[PDB]
Amino acid sequence: CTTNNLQVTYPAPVAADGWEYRLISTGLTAPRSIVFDSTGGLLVLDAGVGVRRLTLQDNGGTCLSVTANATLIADTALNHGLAISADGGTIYASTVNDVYAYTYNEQTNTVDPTTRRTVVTNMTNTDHVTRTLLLSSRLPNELLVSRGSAANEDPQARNVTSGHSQIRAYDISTLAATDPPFDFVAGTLIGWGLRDSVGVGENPTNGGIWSVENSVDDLTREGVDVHQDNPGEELNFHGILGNTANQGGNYGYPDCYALWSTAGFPDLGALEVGDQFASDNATAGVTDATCNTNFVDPRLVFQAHVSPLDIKFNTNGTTAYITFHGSTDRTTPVGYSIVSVAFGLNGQPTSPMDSTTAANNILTSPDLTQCPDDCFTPVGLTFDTIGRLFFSSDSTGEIFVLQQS
Ligand SMILES: *[C@@H]1O[C@H](CO)[C@@H](O)[C@H](O)[C@H]1NC(C)=O
Ligand SMILES: *[C@@H]1O[C@H](CO)[C@@H](O)[C@H](O)[C@H]1NC(C)=O
Ligand SMILES: [Ca+2]
Ligand SMILES: [Ca+2]
Repeated sequence: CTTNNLQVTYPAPVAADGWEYRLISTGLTAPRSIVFDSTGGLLVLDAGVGVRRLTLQDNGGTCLSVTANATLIADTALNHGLAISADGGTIYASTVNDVYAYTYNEQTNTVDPTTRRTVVTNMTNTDHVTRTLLLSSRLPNELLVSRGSAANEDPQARNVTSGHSQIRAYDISTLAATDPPFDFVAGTLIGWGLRDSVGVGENPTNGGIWSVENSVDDLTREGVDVHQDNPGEELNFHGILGNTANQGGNYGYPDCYALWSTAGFPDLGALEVGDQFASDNATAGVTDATCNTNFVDPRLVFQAHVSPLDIKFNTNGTTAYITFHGSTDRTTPVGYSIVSVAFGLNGQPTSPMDSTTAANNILTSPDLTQCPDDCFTPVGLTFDTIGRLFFSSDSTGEIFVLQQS
């Protein structure tokens, strides 16, 4: 079954009925985004090291072993994002300021450092420093890049030209060898008002673009501290690449936040779960009505502070898997899990926007009071060619495989 028998060092994750998993790699520095190359190797963005390639021996199901590891790219500035071209010959990886493209030699499984070129630049800011990369499947030359806020409440997120808290799309086919990288704000605007939407994914049913949001910390409502269960994390819809419908809007940060818990909420009015409301620190003139009329509400909301970091859809588009990295801004911890959300034939969640039960648990921490110290912190997801799910846990240095049994 496996060459080595890696065991977790904390109360082990609990698999929902029908699911099984196995720990397949340990001792990584800080694994973030992951993706398979064309030769069946697993590329890992190990933050603070670079891009590592894990050689896997596959005996079927969860019976996988790492037999070797190689550092393809050594660059301590790479901190999260990673993508590979459809043809398998170009690796993309980002620092806080730039998105780099490297030529990957699939024959030798090596990257010549001198082939590196910058494709997007000027992304640097403090606080939220990850630059998530997604290459479209439907439009394989379209690269999306996510960029969060410079503070918990960043005023410059009100200025679209600042580049803060937004998702941009770049046609990489239009980029000559001679010409320089795009400026971050030169890309197509997928959305702004997105505090730190680290997770971005493409639904194969119709090509819909989806993002998951890490919402504001230490929320007050009419001065009252309501942060324990507000605001909700969010699933945001950005329409479809190569069209403008439902795309480019302002998702509300930092003037509007989405409602998770209605109990004890000051001035609830006619607000429902999922509706956005004005922040106590909203710019002068913004009210709850402004949030309803001028800003884009989330398609779904999730328990406050779960901190989602990735969203990946299955081949069918019937299910999206999301990593909940775990709370730091709540008294009892929440998250520390992998959940699924069901999607219908029109490419939308089957749950309504006021659902509090749309996230279905797949892998959960047995005892949330032990998190984060004794729990996994899921970050990146990726599917192999046969539908098995692989995910990283950055805090624990692990890679796991997950499948139905
Ligand atoms: C990056 O930003 C600087 C300062 O605004 C700008 O002058 C420079 O041209 C930008 N780089 C690119 C390639 O746009
Ligand atoms: C609003 O700003 C105040 C003062 O900076 C802060 O204490 C409070 O947490 C903020 N409320 C939010 C983020 O909802
Ligand atoms: Ca948060
Ligand atoms: Ca929002």
